[PDB]
Amino acid sequence: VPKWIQLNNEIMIQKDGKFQFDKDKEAVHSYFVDYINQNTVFFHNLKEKLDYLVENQYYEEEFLSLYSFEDIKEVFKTAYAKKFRFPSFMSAFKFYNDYALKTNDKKKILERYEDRISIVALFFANGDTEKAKEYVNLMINQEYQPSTPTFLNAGRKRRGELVSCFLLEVNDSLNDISRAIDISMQLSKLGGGVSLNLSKLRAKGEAIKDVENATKGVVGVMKLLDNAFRYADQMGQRQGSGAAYLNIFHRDINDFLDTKKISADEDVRVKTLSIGVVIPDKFVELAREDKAAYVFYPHTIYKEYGQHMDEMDMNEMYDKFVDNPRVKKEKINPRKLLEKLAMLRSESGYPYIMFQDNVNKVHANNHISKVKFSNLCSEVLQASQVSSYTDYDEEDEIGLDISCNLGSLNILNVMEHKSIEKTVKLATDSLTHVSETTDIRNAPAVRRANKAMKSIGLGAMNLHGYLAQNGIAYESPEARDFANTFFMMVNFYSIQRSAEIAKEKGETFDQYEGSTYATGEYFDKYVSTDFSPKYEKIANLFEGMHIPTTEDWKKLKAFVAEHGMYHSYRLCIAPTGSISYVQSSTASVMPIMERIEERTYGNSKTYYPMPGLASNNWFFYKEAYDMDMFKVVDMIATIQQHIDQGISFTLFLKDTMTTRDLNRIDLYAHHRGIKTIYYARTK
Amino acid sequence: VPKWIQLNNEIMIQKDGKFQFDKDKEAVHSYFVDYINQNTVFFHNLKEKLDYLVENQYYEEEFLSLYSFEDIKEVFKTAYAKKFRFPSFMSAFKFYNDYALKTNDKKKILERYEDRISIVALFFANGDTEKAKEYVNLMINQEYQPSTPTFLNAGRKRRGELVSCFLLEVNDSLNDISRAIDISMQLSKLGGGVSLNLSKLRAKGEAIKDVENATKGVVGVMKLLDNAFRYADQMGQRQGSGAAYLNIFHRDINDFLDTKKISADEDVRVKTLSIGVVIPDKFVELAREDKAAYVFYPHTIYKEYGQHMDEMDMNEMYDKFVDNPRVKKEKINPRKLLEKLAMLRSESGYPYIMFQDNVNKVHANNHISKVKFSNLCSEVLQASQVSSYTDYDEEDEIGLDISCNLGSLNILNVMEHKSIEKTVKLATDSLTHVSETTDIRNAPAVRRANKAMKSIGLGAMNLHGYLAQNGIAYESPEARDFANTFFMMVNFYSIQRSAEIAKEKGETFDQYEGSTYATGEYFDKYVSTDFSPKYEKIANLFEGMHIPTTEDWKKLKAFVAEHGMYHSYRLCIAPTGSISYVQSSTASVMPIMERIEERTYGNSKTYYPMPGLASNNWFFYKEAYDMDMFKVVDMIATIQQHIDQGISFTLFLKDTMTTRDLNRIDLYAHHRGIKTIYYARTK
Amino acid sequence: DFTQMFYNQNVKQFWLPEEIALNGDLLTWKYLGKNEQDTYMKVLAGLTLLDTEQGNTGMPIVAEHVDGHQRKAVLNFMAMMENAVHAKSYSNIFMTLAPTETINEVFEWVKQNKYLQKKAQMIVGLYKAIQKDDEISLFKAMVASVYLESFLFYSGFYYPLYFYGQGKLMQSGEIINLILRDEAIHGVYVGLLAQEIYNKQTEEKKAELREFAIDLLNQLYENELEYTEDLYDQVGLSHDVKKFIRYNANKALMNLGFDPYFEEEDINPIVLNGLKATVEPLKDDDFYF
Amino acid sequence: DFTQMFYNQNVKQFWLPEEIALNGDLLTWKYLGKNEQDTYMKVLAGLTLLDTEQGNTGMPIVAEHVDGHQRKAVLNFMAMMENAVHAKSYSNIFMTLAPTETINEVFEWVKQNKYLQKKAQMIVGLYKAIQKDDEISLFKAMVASVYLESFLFYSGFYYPLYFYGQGKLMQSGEIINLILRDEAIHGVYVGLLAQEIYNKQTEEKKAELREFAIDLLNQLYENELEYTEDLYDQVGLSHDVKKFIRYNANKALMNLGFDPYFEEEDINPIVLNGLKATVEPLKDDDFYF
Ligand SMILES: Cc1cn([C@H]2C[C@H](O)[C@@H](COP(=O)(O)OP(=O)(O)OP(=O)(O)O)O2)c(=O)[nH]c1=O
Ligand SMILES: Nc1nc2c(ncn2[C@H]2C[C@H](O)[C@@H](COP(=O)(O)OP(=O)(O)O)O2)c(=O)[nH]1
Ligand SMILES: Nc1nc2c(ncn2[C@H]2C[C@H](O)[C@@H](COP(=O)(O)OP(=O)(O)O)O2)c(=O)[nH]1
Ligand SMILES: [Mg+2]
Ligand SMILES: [Mg+2]
Ligand SMILES: [Mn+2]
Ligand SMILES: [Mn+2]
Ligand SMILES: [Mn+2]
Ligand SMILES: [Mn+2]
Repeated sequence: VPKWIQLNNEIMIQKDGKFQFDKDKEAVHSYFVDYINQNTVFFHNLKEKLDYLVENQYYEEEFLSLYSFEDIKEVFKTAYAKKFRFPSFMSAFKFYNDYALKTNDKKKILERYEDRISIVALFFANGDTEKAKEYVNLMINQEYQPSTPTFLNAGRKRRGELVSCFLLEVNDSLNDISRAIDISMQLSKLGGGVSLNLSKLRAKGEAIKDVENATKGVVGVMKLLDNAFRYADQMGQRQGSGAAYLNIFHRDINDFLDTKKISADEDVRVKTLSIGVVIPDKFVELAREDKAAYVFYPHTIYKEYGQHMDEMDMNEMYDKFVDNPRVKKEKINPRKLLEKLAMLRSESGYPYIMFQDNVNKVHANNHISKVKFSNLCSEVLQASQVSSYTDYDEEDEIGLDISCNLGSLNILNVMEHKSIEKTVKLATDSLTHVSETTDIRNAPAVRRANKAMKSIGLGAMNLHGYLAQNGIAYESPEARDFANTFFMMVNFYSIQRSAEIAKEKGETFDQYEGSTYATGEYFDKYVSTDFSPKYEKIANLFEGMHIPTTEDWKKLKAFVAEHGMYHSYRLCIAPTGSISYVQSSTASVMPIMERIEERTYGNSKTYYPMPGLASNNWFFYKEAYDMDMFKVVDMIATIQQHIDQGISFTLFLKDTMTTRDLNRIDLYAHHRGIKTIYYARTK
Repeated sequence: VPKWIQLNNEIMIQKDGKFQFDKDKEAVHSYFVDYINQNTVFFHNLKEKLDYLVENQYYEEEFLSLYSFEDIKEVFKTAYAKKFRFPSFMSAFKFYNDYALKTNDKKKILERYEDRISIVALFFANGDTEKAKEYVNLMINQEYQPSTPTFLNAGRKRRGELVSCFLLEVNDSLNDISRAIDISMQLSKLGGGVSLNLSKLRAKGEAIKDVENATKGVVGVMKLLDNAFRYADQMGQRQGSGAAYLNIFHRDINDFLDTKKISADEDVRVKTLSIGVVIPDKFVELAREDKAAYVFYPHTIYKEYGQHMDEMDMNEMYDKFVDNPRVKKEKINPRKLLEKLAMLRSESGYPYIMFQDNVNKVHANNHISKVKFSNLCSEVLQASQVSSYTDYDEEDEIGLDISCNLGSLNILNVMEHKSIEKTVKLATDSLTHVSETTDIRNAPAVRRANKAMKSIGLGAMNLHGYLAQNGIAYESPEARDFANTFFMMVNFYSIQRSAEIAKEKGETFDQYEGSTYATGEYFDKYVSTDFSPKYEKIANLFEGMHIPTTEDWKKLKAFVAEHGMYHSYRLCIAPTGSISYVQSSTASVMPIMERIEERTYGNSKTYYPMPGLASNNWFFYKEAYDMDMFKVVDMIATIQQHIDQGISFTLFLKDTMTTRDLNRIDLYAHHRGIKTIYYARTK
Repeated sequence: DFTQMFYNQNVKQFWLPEEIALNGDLLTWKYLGKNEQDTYMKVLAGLTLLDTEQGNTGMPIVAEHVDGHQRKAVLNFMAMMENAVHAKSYSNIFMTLAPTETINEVFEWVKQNKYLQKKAQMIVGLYKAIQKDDEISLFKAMVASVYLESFLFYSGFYYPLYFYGQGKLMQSGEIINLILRDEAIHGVYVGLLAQEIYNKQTEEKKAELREFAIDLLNQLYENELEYTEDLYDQVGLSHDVKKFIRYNANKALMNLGFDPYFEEEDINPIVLNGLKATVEPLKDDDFYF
Repeated sequence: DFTQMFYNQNVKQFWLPEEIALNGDLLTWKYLGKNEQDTYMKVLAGLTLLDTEQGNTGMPIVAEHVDGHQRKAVLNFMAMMENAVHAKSYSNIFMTLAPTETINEVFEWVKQNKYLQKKAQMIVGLYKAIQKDDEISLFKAMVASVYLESFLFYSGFYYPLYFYGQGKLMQSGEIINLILRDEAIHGVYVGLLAQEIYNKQTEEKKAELREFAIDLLNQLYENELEYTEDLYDQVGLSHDVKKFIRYNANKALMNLGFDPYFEEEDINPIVLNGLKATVEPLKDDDFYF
C-alpha cells in the first residue's frame, strides 16, 4: 500500500468526531514527493526538454515555431511563478493519470501541470507572447479549464481531435444512412461522441419505392450504428460512445424506447448507443388533457408536404397531419408514453429528454433551422441542416452538422479573482482558436458547420463548491440569485467578446443577419429586466466587479447591431467529468452526488472529499439525492435563461421515488423552461 | 385440397410396384386448366396487352420501342408456335410462382411462359427482329436459360439488377471498410449476393497509427458486414446474403472460422455471412509434410514489403515472411487447421474452400491480378484489383470488383437439338448484352470492372439428367468422357464467339494483350491434345455435330491472336437453383440429391420426381449421397479443365463418414485440380 | 429393461415453445366466433392447471419414491417438461392470441370452476397421500398420474386437434402435438412402473387394486362428462368429445395393463387428421493419391 | 423481479453429454503420472458424489418448499440438469478414463474418506432439517445449497480446469466447464431466493442468520483446507487451490447478499485460462404547477 494511499485513507478515520480532512494535503504531498518527482523526467534546461519533446514525436513543431525560445521560456516562467499546488491527492492523481504527458511506454512523466498549461496556452495564443502569458495566468489560477480533448491534446503530435461532441443529421435514404455510419465511425475514431438524429428516417413498415412494408425503421439503423460504434472503439482505448435521437411523434418511438429495456431481445437491444427523446409542447399538451395522441410515419408526411416531419412545427401541423388521410398514423396514449419514459429512466437512466419548444422558443437561429436534437451529453442545442448524400458519381448536398468546442469557467476561482469579464473573454478567444484550428476531413457537414457557424461552448463548473464554501445552500433562493447574476454577466461578456471578434475580423457567422441578435429580439429581456442580485449577501459576493445593467445591455445591443456577432452559439454547460478533479471543483452546475467520494483505483481504494469540504460547511455540501429536484430544476432554469445552448441536467432520484415522481420532475422541468434532461440517477 | 396437388401426390402411391410418374402430367394439366388459365389476364390482342403493361409500370418502354409492333407480334407468334408444355407440375408451379409477372396486388397472372420468353428475347436482341426470334427459339426449346435475375427482370420497369453476384476487395483502412459496408448494402438492396475479400485487412492486435493491439481484426468487420446484410434484406423476402473470404495464412483465420461454430457467442458469431477460406498450395504442402505452419499479420507484411500479403505469392514468399524478423507471425498446426476446416464443414457446411493455386495455374489473366477469392456461390473466379477509397475531399483510386452475368445451357436439350455451337454463341451474345446494359452507379469498382473486363458466366445444367436419361452412370468413365467433349466444345464455341464479338466491335477486354489468350499459352492443351470422345457410346451422342479437332483449335488460336477476345472470362457453372425446375433439369452439373424430391409449400405437400425419371432409368438417377465423392471430384475436375472460372462444387456426405473422409475428399479435389468447393451437404 | 430407452426418447424429444412462431395463427384466431374462442381459452387453461400440478407435485413426488438413479432421472426430466415446457407453452399461446384482461379472466375462471377444482383435488390428494416405503399408496398415485396423462388431458386436447385437422390455428396446434407426443410416453412409462408394483401383489390384493383403478376412473369420468358439457355445448361438440375421452380412457387402462372398459366408437376424422461428425485425425497417407 | 430472466438463461444453456466426444482424452491421460491420475480420479468422484446429493435432495427439496409456479419450474429445470445431464456426464468421463474395477475402488475410497463425508453430510443434514412452512429452516438449507454450488465444488473443479488450461484432458475439461457454468447460475439463483427470505426478517433475526452463514462457512472452509491437502499435496498444488477456494467462498457470500470474508487474491493463471422502482400512473394535476 502506497504511503499517499494510506494517508488519503486516514480521512475516513474519524479523530475527535470529525474526518481528518487535513490528511489529503499530506496525501498529495506524499504522492508528489514519493512518486511524481521520482517519475518526472527532468532536463538541464527548458530548451533540451522542448527539443526532446518535438524530436521524439511528442509535440507539434508548427505551434512552437511561432515563438522565439525566449518567449516560450517566459511563458513557462509565468506558469511556474504561481507555484501551483494541488490541494487534494485526487486532483494530482487524476491529472498525472489522465492528462500528463507520458513516455511512449507510459513509464515516466514528461509534463507537469505547469508544462501542460504552458503548452496549452502557447497553442491558444498562436504566436502572441502576451496572450500566451494571459492564458497561462488564467489556467494556472484555474479560472478557466479547457475541455478534456483540448486540455489533453493541444500541442501534441499524436493527438486526437480537440472536439469530442458531434451531432449528425441522418436523411431518409440508404446513401445517407451509409454515410452516417461512415462519419460516425470516423468521428468515434477521433475519440468524439457522436449524436445522430433518426427522426427523418421513415418508420418500420414503410414503402421503399413502391414496395410497401419494406423498411426496418429506426431500429435497424440503430443496430447498424451500435455496431459501428462498437467497431470504432478509439483504437481499443476507450469504448465508442454514440447517441441516437428520435422525436416523440415518430412512429418508431415505442420501438426506439424498447431498445433500452432490460428484457430487450438481442436483435433489438443496443448496448453502446445512448437514446434521447425529443418532445414538442404538443405532446405535453396532449398528455396534460389525456387526449389520445398519434405518432406519424415520416415518409407519408414527406410525400404529402414535401418537408420532413421533424422539419415542421408540430404545434401547427399536428391537426393537419391527423386530419390528412394520406398521412399514416397510429393512436398512442401520451400519458402511457410518458409513464414508459419515466419507467425507462428509472431502470436505466435513458432516454435523454429534450423539450423541443423550450429550446426553440429562445433559440437565436431559428431562421437557419430549429433545434431538433442534442448531443451525447444533452447540452448542445444548435441549428442543423440535413445533408443529401447522393450516389457515388453525383455531387452531395452538404448541410450543417453540429460540433462545438467546450470550455469551463471555474465559478469559485473566477469569483474569488473578480475576473468574470476577463476570464469569459479569454475563454471565448481560446474556444474561437480551437474552432478555427479544427478541420475534420471525413465529416463534410461537420466541417462546413464549424467553418460557417463558428459555434463554441463556454460552460461553468464549481457552482455547488462555490456556494457551499460561501455558506449558501444550493436550493436556497440566494443560490439562484447568484446563478442569475453570474450567468447574466457571463452571457454579457461572451456576447461582447463575440461582437468584438466580429468587429476585429469584419465577419459574423453565416446567416447571422436573420438571427435574433441582428434584430435585437435577443436582448429584449436584458434591456427590459435588471439581473442584479436581489440579496445583500449575493450583492456582496460581486463586490469590486461591475454587474452589467440595463443601460450596459442596451449598449451591447447597439454594438451587436453595428458590428454583428461572431459565434452563433457561445455557452453550453457540459458535465465536465474528469477535469473537475484536476480543477478541485464540483462537476458542472450540478449539486454534488456525495460529500466524500469513495473510488477504487487498481487494487487500492481512494477517498475524495468534495473541494472545500470541512466541518463548518459540511451541511452546505448537501448531497444531490437528499435535495428537492424541484429546487434543482429552479436553479437550472435560472441558469438556462442566460445560456444560449442547453445544460447537462442530471436527475438525482431516491430509490423510494416512483414513476409518477420522475414524471412530475420532468413536467416541472418542462414548465420551468428546461431545455434538456440528461440522466436519471437513482440512489 | 387443390386437385393438381392431389394428382401430384398420386406419384408416390405405388401401383403394381411402381411409382405413378404419369400423374405429374395430369397434375400439371389440372394445375393449368384449374388455376393458371383462370388466373391469367387475357387481352383481346397483344397490342392491348403490351399497352396495358407499359402504361401501368410493368414493362420498360425503351426496349420495346426499338421494334415495330409487327416485329413484336412476330416474336410472340414464334414463342407460341412451339406450343411449349411444362412436363411436370413443379416446373409450371415454380415458373408461375417465382418468375411469371403478376398484377400489382399479386392477384392475377399477366405473363405466360411464352410472354416472359418473348420479352426476354426482345430485351436481348436490342432492336433486331431476327435475333429476337433466335433467342425465342433458344429459350422456348429450353436450350439456354438466363439466370434468375435476368430471366426475372428482363424488360420489367420496377426491377432489380440483372446481375446478382458481386465480389468486393476491401483495403486495410477505415475509409475502405466504410465504403465496403456501403457498397454491400447498395448491392444487397439491388438483390445481389455480395462476396468480400477480408485478407488485406490487418489481423487482431495490430497497430492503428503507432498504437498497438488496437485493431479488432477481420471479425469486427465481419460483424459490421453481417449487420449491413441484415439491414439490406429487401423486405426480408430474400434476406441480404453475403460471403466473406480469408486467406488461410491470415492470422485471424482461427477467429474467422470460429464465427461459424455452433458454440460461438453472440458477440462473435455471424449468421447472414457465409465464409470462404482461400488455401494456397503452400498450406497443403505444409500440412502434407506435417511441418509447423505460420499465419501472418498482414499489416507487418505490408509495412515490410509494400504489398499486401494476398497480393504476393505465398509459395515463394512464405519462407521470406518466416525468416523476416519485422514480419509478425503466429505458429499454427496446418493439419489441425485442416481438421478444424473439415469439422466446421461437417457441422455447418462452412467455409467454402478455394484452392488458390488450382485457380491461378490455369488463370488466363494473372497479369491483371491473381484470383484471391470467390463469390457467394463459390464459382466466380476472376482477377480483382483493390480500390483505395480516400477521405471525402480526396479522389478515390477505383480498382476492379468482380461481377459476371450468369446463364446456363441445358445439356439435355442442347444435345437433343445438336446445337452446341448455336446455343453457346447466342447465349454469349445475350450475356454480353446483359453486361453492356448493366450500370451500377453506387459500386464504382463493380461498374469499372464490368466496363473493362466484360466478363460473363455461361454455365450448364441437366448433366446428370442427360446422362441418366441416356443410360450413363454419373461416376462412370463414359460420363466423364461426355463431359470432357461437351465442355471442350462449349469452350471452343465460347472462345470463337468472344473473338468474333471482339472483331465486330473492334475492341477487346482491358489488358487483353497480357492474357494467355493473346500469348497463345491458353490454347496449348487444345492444340496438343484431342478431346474427341474415347468411347463409341459417347461418340454416337455427338453424331451429327462437329467436334473441333486439334486443327480447329489451332485455327481458333490464330483467330484469337489476330482479333483478340472480348470477354476476360466466359464460362462459370453456377448452382442454378430455382431455374432448374422451370427448365425441368437437374441442378447444375452436380448429381441429384433425391430421385423424387418432396417439398412443402405453405400447407401443401408436393413431390418432384427428377426430370425423365422412370423405371428404365431409376438406377441411373443415383443420388449424390450414395456415390463416391472421389468420382464426383473426377467429373468436376474433368469439366473444370474447360471452364475458365470455377464450378459450384457441393460435397454430398453421409452421416457415417468422419472428418477424415471430408479432409480426404478436399485433398483429392485439390490434387485433381478442383478450384473451389462450395458446400459440405450431409444427409 | 426399459428405463434407458425412455431416457433416450425423452431427452431426444426436448423442445421449447419459442421454437414455434405463433403470429401465423393471428388471423385464423381472429376469425373464430366468440363461443369458439371462449371454449379454446378455457380448454387450454384446464390443461395449464393439470400440467402445473403434474410438474409441481405429481412427477417430483413419484420421483422421490421410485428407486434407482436412472428411473429418477427420467421422472425428473418428465417433471421439468410439465412445468418448465408444457405449462409455459400455454402462456405463449395466450399472450399471442388474447389481450391481458381475457388472460386474467380465464385464470380466475380455473380457480372457481368446480369440475377443474374437483379433478385437481382428487389427483393431487392421491399424490400427497403417498407414504414412504408404502408401495400401495405409490401405486394409487401412479394410477392417478396415468389417468391425468392418458385420459384427463384429452377433453382439452380435442379442440386444438379439431382445429389443426381443418388447417386452423396450426402453430398453436404444433405446440399441442408436441405436448401430446410427450404425454403419450409419460403415460406409458408411469404405467410400466405401476404394473411393477401391481405384479408384486397377491391375487386378492390385485383384485382390490383393479377395483380402486376402475372406481377412480369412473369417478373421474363422471366429472369429466360434466366438464366436457360445460365447455363444449356452446360450440356443439360435447358428444364428439365424450367419444374421444372414452377412447383415451381405454388407452390409460391399457397403459396400466388392464382390459379396455368402454366400447369402441367412431372418432371425428378431423381430429384423426389433427394427429457433430466424428473427428478422425489425418494420416500421412491421406495426402497422397 | 428475476425468475423469468433466470428461466431464459437456464434453458438456453441446455446441453447433453453426447455432444462432447470423450475418447481423445486417452491421448493425454496416458502421459500423466500415477499421482496425477489418482488425484483426478478422487476429485472426480468427490464432485460426482456431491452432485448426486444435489440432484436427489438439494434441488428437489428446495423446489418443494418454495412458493411460486415459475420458481418451481426453474428449480425443476435445475434438478433435471443435475440428474439427467450432470450425473450422466460424470459417469461418461469415468467410463472413458478408468476400467470398471478401478471406478468401483475409487468410489469405495472416496465414500469412506473423512473430509468428503464431513462436508457431504453437513450439507445433507441441513436439507433434512427443512420444516414445512418454516422459512428460517428453508433459508438455512438455501445457504447450504449456495455453499455447495458456488464454493464446495471448486476445490474439485480446480484440477480439471488446471489440465484444461494446459491443453490436457480437453474433452472432459470442456464437459466440466459446462457443468461448472450450470452450478454458477444455480448458486446465483438459489442465492436470490435466500436473500428474499433474509429481507423479510427483523434486524435481530438478520444478525442471527448472518452468524449462522459465517459459522457454517467457517466449518466448511476448515474442512476444505484439510480436504485440499489430502488430495493436492501429492501433486504440489495445495497453496494455489486454497486461494481458489477463498475466491469462490467470496462469490458464494456475494450470492447470499453478504460481504466477502477473505481478502482478494490473484488466481493461478493456468486455471484462469481454463475458466424497476415503482410504476405509478399520472393522475392529473401533475401537469399543473
Ligand atoms: C479506425 C479503426 C481502424 N481499425 C483497423 C481497420 C483497418 O483495416 C485498419 C486501418 O485503419 P486506418 O483507417 O487505415 O487507420 P490509419 O490510417 O490512421 O492507421 P494506419 O496509419 O496504420 O494506416 O485499422 C480498427 O480495427 N478499429 C478502428 O477503430
Ligand atoms: N530546467 C528545466 N526547466 C523546466 C523543465 N520543464 C519545465 N521547465 C520550466 C522551469 C522554468 O520556469 C523554465 C525555464 O527553465 P530553465 O531552462 O532551467 O531556465 P533558467 O532558470 O536556467 O533560466 O522552464 C525541465 O525539465 N527542466
Ligand atoms: N390476343 C392475345 N395474344 C396474346 C396475349 N399474350 C400473348 N399473346 C400472343 C399470342 C399470339 O402468338 C400473339 C398475337 O396475338 P393477337 O394479338 O391476338 O393476334 P392475332 O391472333 O390476331 O394474330 O400474341 C394476350 O393477352 N392476348
Ligand atoms: Mg430516397
Ligand atoms: Mg490507413
Ligand atoms: Mn404435460
Ligand atoms: Mn406428462
Ligand atoms: Mn450438477
Ligand atoms: Mn447445481
